[PDB]
Amino acid sequence: MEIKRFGRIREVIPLPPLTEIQVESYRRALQADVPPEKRENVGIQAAFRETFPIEELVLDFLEYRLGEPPFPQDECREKDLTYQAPLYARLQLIHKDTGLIKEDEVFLGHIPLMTEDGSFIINGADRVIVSQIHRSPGVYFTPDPARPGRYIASIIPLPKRGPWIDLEVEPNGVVSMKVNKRKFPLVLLLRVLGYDQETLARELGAYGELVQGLMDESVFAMRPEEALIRLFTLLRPGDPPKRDKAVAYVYGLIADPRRYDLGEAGRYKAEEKLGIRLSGRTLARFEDGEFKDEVFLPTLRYLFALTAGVPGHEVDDIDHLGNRRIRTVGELMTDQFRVGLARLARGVRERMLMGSEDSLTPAKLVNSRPLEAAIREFFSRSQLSQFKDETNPLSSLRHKRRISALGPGGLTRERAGFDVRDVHRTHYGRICPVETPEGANIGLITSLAAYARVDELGFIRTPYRRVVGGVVTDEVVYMTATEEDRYTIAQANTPLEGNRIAAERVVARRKGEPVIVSPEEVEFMDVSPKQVFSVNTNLIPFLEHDDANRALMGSNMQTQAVPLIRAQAPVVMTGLEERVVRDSLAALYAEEDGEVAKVDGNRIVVRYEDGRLVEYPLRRFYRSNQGTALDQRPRVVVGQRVRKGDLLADGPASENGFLALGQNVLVAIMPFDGYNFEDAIVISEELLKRDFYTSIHIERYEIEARDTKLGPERITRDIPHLSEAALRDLDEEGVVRIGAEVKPGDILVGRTSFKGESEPTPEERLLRSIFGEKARDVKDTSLRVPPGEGGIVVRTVRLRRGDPGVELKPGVREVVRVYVAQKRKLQVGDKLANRHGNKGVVAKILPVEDMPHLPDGTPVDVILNPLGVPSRMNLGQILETHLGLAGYFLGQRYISPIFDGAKEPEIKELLAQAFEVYFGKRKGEGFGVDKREVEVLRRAEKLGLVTPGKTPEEQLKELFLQGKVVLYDGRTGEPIEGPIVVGQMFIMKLYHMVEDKMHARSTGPYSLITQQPLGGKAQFGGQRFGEMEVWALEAYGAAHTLQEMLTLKSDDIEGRNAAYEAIIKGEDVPEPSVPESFRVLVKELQALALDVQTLDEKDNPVDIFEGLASK
Amino acid sequence: EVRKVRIALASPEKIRSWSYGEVEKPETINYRTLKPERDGLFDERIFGPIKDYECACGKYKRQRFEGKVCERCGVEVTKSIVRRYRMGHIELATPAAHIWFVK
Amino acid sequence: ITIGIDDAVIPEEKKQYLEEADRKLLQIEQAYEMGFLTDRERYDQILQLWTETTEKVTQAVFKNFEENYPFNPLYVMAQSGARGNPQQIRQLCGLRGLMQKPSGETFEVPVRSSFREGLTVLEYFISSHGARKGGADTALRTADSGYLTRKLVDVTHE
Amino acid sequence: AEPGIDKLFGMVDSKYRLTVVVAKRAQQLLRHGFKNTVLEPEERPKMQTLEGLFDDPNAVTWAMKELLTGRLVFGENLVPEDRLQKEMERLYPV
Amino acid sequence: DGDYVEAGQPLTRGAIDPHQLLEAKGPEAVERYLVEEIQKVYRAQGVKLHDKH
Amino acid sequence: LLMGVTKSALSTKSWLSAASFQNTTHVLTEAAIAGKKDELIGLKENVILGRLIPAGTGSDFVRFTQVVDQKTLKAIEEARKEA
Amino acid sequence: MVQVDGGRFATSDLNDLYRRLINRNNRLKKLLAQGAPEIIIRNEKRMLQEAVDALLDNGRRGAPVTNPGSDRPLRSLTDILSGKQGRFRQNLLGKRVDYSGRSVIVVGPQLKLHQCGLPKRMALELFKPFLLKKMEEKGIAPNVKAARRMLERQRDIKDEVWDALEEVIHGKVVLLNRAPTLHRLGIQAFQPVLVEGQSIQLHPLVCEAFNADFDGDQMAVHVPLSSFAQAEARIQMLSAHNLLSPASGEPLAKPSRDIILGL
Amino acid sequence: SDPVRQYL
Amino acid sequence: SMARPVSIGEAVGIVAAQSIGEPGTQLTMTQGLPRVIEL
Amino acid sequence: ARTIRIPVHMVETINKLSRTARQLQQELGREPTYEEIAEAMGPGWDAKRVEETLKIAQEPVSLETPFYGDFIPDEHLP
RNA sequence: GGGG
DNA sequence: TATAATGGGTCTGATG
DNA sequence: CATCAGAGCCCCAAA
Ligand SMILES: [Mg+2]
Ligand SMILES: [Zn+2]
Repeated sequence: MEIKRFGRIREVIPLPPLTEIQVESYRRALQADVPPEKRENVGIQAAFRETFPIEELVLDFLEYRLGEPPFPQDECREKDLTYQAPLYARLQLIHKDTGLIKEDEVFLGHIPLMTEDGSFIINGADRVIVSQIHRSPGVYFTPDPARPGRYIASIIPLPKRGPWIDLEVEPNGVVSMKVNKRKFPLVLLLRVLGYDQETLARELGAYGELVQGLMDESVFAMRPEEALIRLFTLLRPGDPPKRDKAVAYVYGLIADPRRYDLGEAGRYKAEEKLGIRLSGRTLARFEDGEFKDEVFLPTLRYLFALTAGVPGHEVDDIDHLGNRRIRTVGELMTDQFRVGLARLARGVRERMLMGSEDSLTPAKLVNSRPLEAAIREFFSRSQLSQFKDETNPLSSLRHKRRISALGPGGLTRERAGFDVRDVHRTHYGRICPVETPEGANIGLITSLAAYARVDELGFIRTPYRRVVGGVVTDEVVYMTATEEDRYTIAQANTPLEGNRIAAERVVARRKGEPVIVSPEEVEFMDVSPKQVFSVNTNLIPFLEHDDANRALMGSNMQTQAVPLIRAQAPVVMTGLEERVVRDSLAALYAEEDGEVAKVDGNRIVVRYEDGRLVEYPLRRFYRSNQGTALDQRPRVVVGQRVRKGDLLADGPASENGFLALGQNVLVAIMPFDGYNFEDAIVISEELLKRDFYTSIHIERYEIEARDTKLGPERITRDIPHLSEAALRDLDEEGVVRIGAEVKPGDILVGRTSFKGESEPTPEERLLRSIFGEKARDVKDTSLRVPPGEGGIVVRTVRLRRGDPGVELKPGVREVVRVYVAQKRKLQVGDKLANRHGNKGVVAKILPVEDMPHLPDGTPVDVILNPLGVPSRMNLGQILETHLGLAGYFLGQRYISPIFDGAKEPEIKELLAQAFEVYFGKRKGEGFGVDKREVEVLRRAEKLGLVTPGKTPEEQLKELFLQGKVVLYDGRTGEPIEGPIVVGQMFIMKLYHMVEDKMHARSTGPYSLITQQPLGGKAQFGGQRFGEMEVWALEAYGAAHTLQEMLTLKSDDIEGRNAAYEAIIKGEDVPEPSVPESFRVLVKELQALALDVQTLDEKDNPVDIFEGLASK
Repeated sequence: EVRKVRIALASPEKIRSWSYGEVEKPETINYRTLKPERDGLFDERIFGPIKDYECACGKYKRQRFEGKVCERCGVEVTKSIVRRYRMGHIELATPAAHIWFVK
Repeated sequence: ITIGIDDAVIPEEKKQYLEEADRKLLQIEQAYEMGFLTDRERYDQILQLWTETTEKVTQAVFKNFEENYPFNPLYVMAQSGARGNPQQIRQLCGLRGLMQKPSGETFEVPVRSSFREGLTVLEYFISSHGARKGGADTALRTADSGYLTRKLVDVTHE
Repeated sequence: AEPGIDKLFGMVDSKYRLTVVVAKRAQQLLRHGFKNTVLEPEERPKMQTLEGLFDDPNAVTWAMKELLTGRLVFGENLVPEDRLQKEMERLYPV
Repeated sequence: DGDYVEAGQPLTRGAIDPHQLLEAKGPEAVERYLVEEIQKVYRAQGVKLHDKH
Repeated sequence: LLMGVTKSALSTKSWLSAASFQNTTHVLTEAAIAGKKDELIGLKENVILGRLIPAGTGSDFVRFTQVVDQKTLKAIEEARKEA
Repeated sequence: MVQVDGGRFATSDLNDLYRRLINRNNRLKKLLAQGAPEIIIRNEKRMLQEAVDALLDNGRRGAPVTNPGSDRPLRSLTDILSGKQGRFRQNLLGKRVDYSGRSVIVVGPQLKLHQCGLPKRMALELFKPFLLKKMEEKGIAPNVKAARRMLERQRDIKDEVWDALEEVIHGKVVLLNRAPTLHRLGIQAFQPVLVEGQSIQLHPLVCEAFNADFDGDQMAVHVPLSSFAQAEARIQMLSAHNLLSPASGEPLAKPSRDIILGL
Repeated sequence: SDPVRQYL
Repeated sequence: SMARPVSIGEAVGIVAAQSIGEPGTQLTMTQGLPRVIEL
Repeated sequence: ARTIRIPVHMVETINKLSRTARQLQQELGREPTYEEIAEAMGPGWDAKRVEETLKIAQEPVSLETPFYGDFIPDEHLP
């Protein structure tokens, strides 16, 4: 239909590939599509060129190669395998005594491969490697807090590739050095480099307080080797200062590009800050016989000159986005690869001096294991390897552009304070200031800004347009937060007459701070209001009218939009709803031009112009990690002339290529009898009738049949002590038939297992011998449906030991998986939300005849409550409704760019045109004005809404221009005394549905040691009655209710068994005994040699073990 | 009826008063049979029966035998709940200081 | 009772109060470029000015409601204590106010827009430093309240 | 609110002695099948089953209603323990 | 200047060390200070909390 | 003496109370050495043991209250009037 | 030392701290009988100490002992007793409990102050033992153990079952709890009104004490078993009996939001 | 304080 | 909570702790909670 | 070294299966199936005995593994 | 890593 | 059971 | 001036 779009900002460069932070980082880390000779020394290559050669016999690395994956992506998801590639490495064993060279290509295991959308398949589960943000390697000068006048120099290297070194200038005037928590005069270290007292006054010389306060005479009276042996003793109480044990330890600690590594970024930073050229990523080196310095004196020279007032010397802001850098997926993985390569090198040196010093090929000298482990470990146990969020296409797209400051090498929840979570003035254009969790993680997890791109060194860059004189160029320039600070940068909406800055005064920034400046002094202009926020935040229409605290919730809840079967894109969009579907790869487009051959629910075929007939099969109804149904539907018909990049199939939560996280419902803002109370929402039963807010959900149930020392488990249909009604939907083998409605209690997969020395106890044998039958060998252990689960069986999967291409974990014979689908309609309890932070649980579903309806009989869909607006201050939804009202009658959808969208005048113009359609048809259709519309107008007049002395038409239009309309109560026919705001709103059904959360337990599983009930709905757990809930019962003085909580209803094995028998018999519960968890306390104190005694009033011991513990 | 709860130091004697046997071997359970190893950390000879009213080797297997210690295997016939209550002990070669009273 | 964008009634007295501030502000910048005033004196004078301006338009917002629109939904929900307080209503109709820098000091330039008129990105961004700081503060504080309550239950339970 | 709770709080010096009295009496009735009730048939609490009006099974509801009448005496050290459990098991068999 | 102070009356401004107060002015003085100084915080936030707690 | 709530909480007579709060080992070692008897006066002591707390329905002031009808109080009066 | 589903074994950490000690003790008994040198015996006695101290309080002194190929410190006896995850706080001062459930809460404007909306599905499980005895006493099943078989398949459940539950819950209350429980009104008693559907229905007037809105909040249900527990819940903990704050003395259940707006 | 270094 | 003389048995101490603690969440700005803890 | 003590000769065989399987993997570019191991192990070795040898070569997992024990229902006590 |  | 092999790889507050 | 012990609750799916 018609798509009117507003906005006057001309966006030159468009958004970059929104997943490149993942895709590019890993392709650069691996370089599998690059011929070995042409490989740059980075990532996987750089790791090899750091671990090799291995000095005993000298083994060496030549090149690596990556093979093709053993199984396709779908087959890895299907079989719970890792989508990976074989890694080989051509090595040669050069015998540094003879010269013998045995060469071979050794298999080092598999490396997991990244899929087209920048995610991973680890054990058949999609995962995402969240980028980490950390303090950049380099030299940092920060002021002493104990001593206001002096500073501190810090030399931070890349994580776990060097120690932090601090150069505090102690109360004494010579400069100290704190490494590995020790401390000592830096004078001694400087002597080791070969420094002579003349080169200290000559190079330094200018601060006789410091240049000469540093030079001490007892230290200089010794050679570079004499001091190298003094400091080796000042740092390892116990080792004997050998001159090949000291130069081995210190070189490895400070000069060895194998244990110490300033990154490639750390190099640049230290070079620039100090204005020198660093030959290697390291603080020192071993050249010509001794130690040549590189960083220690430049640093010392700077630190001194900034205890004066010398130019260029300035402290560093360690929170500046020029001093913090991102560690993408490539760097995160390569770091674990360098660790599982240094262990393999450890096992190489141990095999190189015991075995046969001449009978050794590279093959039996290299054990892959320590490398397979480290890699397998990063992808399964790392905090940055997260179960992929693929609730909808936007969930995964957001997950991948997320930035975390926690994890291995970063912070810790308790280790982080205010400074790190703040929005830094440099976040502007790089890190979205809205997208971040509410709660403990606030400010620690964030999102990459929409136009932001991470550079090779790892710094986030944002685009700016060049202003020259007063002419704005189409030239774009990406900058770091350090480059940015050198320019006066104008704002995106500064008036432009063509390519010229139209305004006398322009709004700019100078080092983040806001300044009013003339067009002469403008150097760069923002590229767009989109470059400041995330991708989710950029999806909120009218964002400029919303409080940040509520815009955050609207950003995050889009990630929780469940894909609906009738999903539709919002009536009011921001103009990102297409690039998001495109870049998420959930939809399917045309590779070149051509015509469509066949179209089906399963596959599309495209006769391309190249003659080649391509066949795109369509993801059809696949379960996601969170169980929403990912499903691709066709959007072209047989013989359609399609151009390049044209849409061939919608992904889930996609409508004709636009992101569709929810539905456009007709809403009415007004209290409604209390069912609206404190954020609850009221909805029309009409929404369920036309299957609005209905979503498909798939749950997978899995069962194992394993070998036991008592017998084999069997997936049979022959379950003991049962009836045919229970087995009616099971096939010949004992697996529920595809297409059967299963409810709680129903058998999904029949299974039997033999019993133990629980071989029927006599009172059972006597019972069976009485009833004719004989105790059976095996028992019922079938997989049943859990409470509150159910649906329609849509696929069964059988994998057995013996069938081709399958092999299970040791001892397991067969594994069966049953996939159950359920079409979920909206229901009381389900959570809804809009893009503005308005969220609520459906509290009431009214029949259509109770809904507040318009005068022409149209009932509303949703009844929001106005009390949720003033305190929250998210007015964007109010504008969204007004413009949604117009679009309802004009039949339009609008694109309203962020901070550059439709403004109130413009909206009113559409509403006026819309009033003609809503009322114009009425006054020719044979209807004038209604009596009750007049009554409402009489009260609107008293409310200052309408102009006194105008006809009812002019007055209804005046209310329509304010978005208000006459509304009839459906229960009475009488009007709502006032005009009510009504219009179309985009509301999403969120992943939090009551069907998932309703849970209740009488009795069930207890825990092994405590005998207290297990937790969790999946375990059929009990609820935790914690410390605070006990306090509540104490404060009520509810003594017996509490006692029952601490005994009968938990771990009083005696009382809890006796209670149940009294309730099924109709007797009042018994008085409780001792909680078993107290006996565990007594016994765990005896285990500590502590004698706990329960005594009476005559101080005589009381046995709480009933004689079972004494002899 | 309980009314007070005293806590004090257990002498090595009392620590042996509680004990039902000395754990002499680091063995846990038999790798073939999965049953508790003799004089190990889970020996029913010490800590009690694994099954309610039944010795290890199955000589006695009912409540017509309560408090009897089988002579073939040496396991008492009682409620297997005692595996939660019956202490064992390790006789140290030389004395060791209880760290709570040191640090 | 409903909320329509026009119910965020922007008081006509706003334009004046801004004009008066822009000129009182241009006098304190004379004393600064003329050397009369120091830098600490300038900052403190400006901040006193705008918090004072803010009070003048919040009075105007409520006076304009009471005299003319006594049944305006925002006014009614605030007056009855059903929802909202003066400062939130001030942000819907008058102006946003002055915002905090990450450090803790106030910005000298205030967000002049209201949520009704719509903020500029730079206005929207400057206000982000304050929101984020309150969320972090709310989080690190919830921990210490709980710990405090536990010590108290533990010293009084008997 | 429970029917006439304000009068019940007026009967006792501490609100917790009311709960003890109500609870013990509620148990006195359940153990004796309500034979010992001091209510007349017209006073008896009822619940509306699908079939019709029947005696309220909730003994705590009875205890409170009985308490309001004044036909219950409460207090510390009125009669020996088991001297009471003997002559009430006698008057109203289980 | 030349004024008449109690034993335990603040001379500087700022918070009082309750241990210095307990030694100078005694138990009741400290208990008064603690209750009042705590209530000053809850009243500031608009929290009606009875003193006896 | 004046103590903050933490130090005051740990200094209490009941080791069951103090052990369950903070400084569990320190509280337990000093208690075991002195052979402290916990009289179970407070509430935590009785919650750990699962006893009826000494508060509300548990208070000794109201726990022993007896209930008896007049048709029964007076039925036991006569049997205890002669011998 | 227990066998899990997969037949694999899961063992407490204390066993490896005991095996550590028993190896070092036994090797010391052997080294003594074989008259080993002083330097050897003392090294063994040191290790025996260091084994005793990993068992009683691992990490206190020296490096924490750890199972190979994982930096996780083993869980010593001290660690079990103390901390927020310790025995006291996690198992003695607060337990998990039976006869309890949770679900999403929804506003119930039509409720009396002493009432709540309880899903019939939750009420069945929560009162399951009561429901069995009532089913036997009416005749909906012949013995309690057959009745439990009936409620086990959702299809086998009949209509007269839901009428039995209504007879069961008569007059009795359930506890509702929202977290965090900052004061005693985080737990309040209610007469449960059986409803279809999944959500718990809360009274609007109690939302302030609980600090519950309807942006997704959930609440826990708890069933007082004994007549004593029922009596304490109905007299002392009933919402309608607790109208004034215990801190200020001011009203807590009081008009707010729409209620004030209308008046 | 380090058992290996002590024995060495 | 009842505008009448307290019943003997009321867990006063616990009530006092919940009364002081519950308002704790909403204490902004030693200024604020920190000052309450300092006391 | 094993919480479940294994007879020293059985450890030798378990290690042997390990060194054998790694050899195969390093000349196959993939992990060997049980058949390929029984082949290299020699005479008397079928895939069944390879699987059974691994079943008993499985070392126990910690209950305190981040807790994993919290999800194990007690089956013994009724 | 989400919810409140 | 016998070449010889000999030294490792935050943030505050309370208490001694 | 060093060492140790504290640092909110409940719930979910994962492993
Ligand atoms: Mg809420
Ligand atoms: Zn035997």
